[PDB]
Amino acid sequence: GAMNSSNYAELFNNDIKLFVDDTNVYRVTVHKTFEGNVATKAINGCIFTLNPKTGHLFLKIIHTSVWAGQKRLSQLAKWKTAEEVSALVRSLPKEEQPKQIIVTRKAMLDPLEVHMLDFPNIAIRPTELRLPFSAAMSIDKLSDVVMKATEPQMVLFNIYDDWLDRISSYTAFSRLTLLLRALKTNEESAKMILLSDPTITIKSYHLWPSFTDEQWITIESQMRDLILTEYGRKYNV
Amino acid sequence: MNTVPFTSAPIEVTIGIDQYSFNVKENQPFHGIKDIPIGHVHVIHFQHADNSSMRYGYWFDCRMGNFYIQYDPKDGLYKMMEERDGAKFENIVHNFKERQMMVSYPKIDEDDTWYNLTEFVQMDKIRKIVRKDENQFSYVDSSMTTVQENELSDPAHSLNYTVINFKSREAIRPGHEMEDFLDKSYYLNTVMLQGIFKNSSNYFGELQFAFLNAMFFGNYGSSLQWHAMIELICSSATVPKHMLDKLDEILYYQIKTLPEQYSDILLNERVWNICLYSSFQKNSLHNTEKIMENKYPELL
Ligand SMILES: CNCc1ccc(O)cc1
Repeated sequence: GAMNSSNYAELFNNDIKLFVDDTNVYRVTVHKTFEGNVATKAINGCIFTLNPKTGHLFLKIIHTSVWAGQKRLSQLAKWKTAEEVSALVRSLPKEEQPKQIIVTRKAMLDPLEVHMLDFPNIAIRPTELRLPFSAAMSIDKLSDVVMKATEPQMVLFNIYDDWLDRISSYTAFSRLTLLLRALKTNEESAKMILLSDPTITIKSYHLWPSFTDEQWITIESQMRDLILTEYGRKYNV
Repeated sequence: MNTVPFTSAPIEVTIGIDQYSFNVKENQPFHGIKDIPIGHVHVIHFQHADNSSMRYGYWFDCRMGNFYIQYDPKDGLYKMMEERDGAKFENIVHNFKERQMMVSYPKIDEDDTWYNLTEFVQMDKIRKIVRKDENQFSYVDSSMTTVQENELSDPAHSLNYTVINFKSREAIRPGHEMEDFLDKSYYLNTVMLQGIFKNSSNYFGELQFAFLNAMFFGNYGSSLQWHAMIELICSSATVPKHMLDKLDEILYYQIKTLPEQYSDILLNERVWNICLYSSFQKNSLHNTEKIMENKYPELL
């Protein structure tokens, strides 16, 4: 059934599962033509497929060439996402194939369910959670690799860097969703907070700064304060 | 014209024959139905005055033998039987007519309703859905489940309707994942029409049989089957033009005949709104669309 606040901790058990988020698959700019009509231009996108237990990310880069000559692109985007997730499962050894795939948007259920027809023991699940994975293109190294791509490409990352050397999956996912929540609500402030101190750097093989345990606590407090504030601004509370 | 005699009517029951039905009181002298039009299938069905659950009945065709009804007080229901002694059968029928204890199948000459409801229904196909090859007639009731239902328990009592599943191995070609799920013309024409049903008349026949089973017995898995076969056509972009025009007639008389107080459970909002208004075939069901709006604008 649907994933929600109650069955949240199921993410960190030892059943392999992946989150799939399709929000950044079909990305446009919207501009005016000479005649004054509005037109779109697609830019490169990505499927954000993530194992919440291990941090392994399978960033499938969607090159704008895939839309060329195609109609109803937003619908096609959902089928392409499923087509690529399918192929990713089929590329993995049997013992690494997920037992569940959780889609962040319910419109993905039917496309994934048809691409996975022959994979009847993999359960495709929706969710009631409001996960911030759209903000993934606010992570500089991810936005960079997507925008530079010249062809379809799969790039693998660990979205938790080395955190699991020291904290649990549960804690690591909570840090990740907090950081992405903040970047989503106010990217400029979120990014200021992360980089302010020029002496905390990001390893070449990492996505986030090499904070000590204490500095993560400060950071996480700052990201929480950011989020609450923006909410008062949104609703006047 | 043919006859179905009844030995007796020992328990109060409402008897139906096709779209007609009569109330019969406990131990009222009732001894059958006469003047039944030869040339179509027919259904004789029952609902006891005491147990308004379990509607049940028998599909039959008078050309396939001499059939009669007889109450069984052990099993507690009216059973259909075959008389093989043709002489002994003309005799009972004559003596019962002579005594005028039989109702006349009450057809208006202007009325083609039953023909329209049963145009493509064949007794031979019914006996493949309701498998019981020792009888020439077929028993159906409110509670029987379908093969597809059983897959998600006693197969002897199963409605072997043709299994339709839009998210199946059968429904989608490898590589046409998106095309076939949006445009079922492949499930419909190649896998079902040319593959399983062989032609549109057998397809239409099972569709019509499913509807009648839902209407007469409130058989829930028949309703499911009827809607599935409607949806498969309406969700195909490429349909023979002869099928579309006949479908509009088929659906029109089915909607026309439905009791008004049953549309709630018998009509699936989603399928109809998709068929009438969202599907490839929204424009091909002019009569079915006109009668649905003037009779059940609520569900829409
Ligand atoms: C490979 N995509 C799932 C699938 C769909 C249909 C089919 O006949 C086999 C497999």
